[PDB]
Amino acid sequence: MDLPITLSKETPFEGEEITVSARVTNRGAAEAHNVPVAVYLGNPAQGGVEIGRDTISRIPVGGTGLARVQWKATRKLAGRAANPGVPVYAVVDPDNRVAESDKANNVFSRIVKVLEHHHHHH
Repeated sequence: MDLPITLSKETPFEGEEITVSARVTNRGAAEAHNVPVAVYLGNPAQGGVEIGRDTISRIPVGGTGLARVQWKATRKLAGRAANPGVPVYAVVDPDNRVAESDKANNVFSRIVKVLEHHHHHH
């Protein structure tokens, strides 16, 4: 039912640009403003990196925000194709200075597999 994360992986093909979008839910009880998004591929424990961001004009109460970001898929190694290893993670700006347990509530991520094959014969 429209997952928090939707990729433009309409045509499964490694080395294709995919649209990474994260649905941000406006909580609290008042109209929120200045709610940017920072996406980074990998784990925060090692050392993630920012790919891009987009500040929204404004998000209404009881509503949700929708950002648009593009990223180039690339992680091939000419070996072990029977496994992705390219997960996706996204985090929303801290609406409460510092709070892991809280932020850890608005966390979303899904695994995706890429098809690798070619037509034989001719």
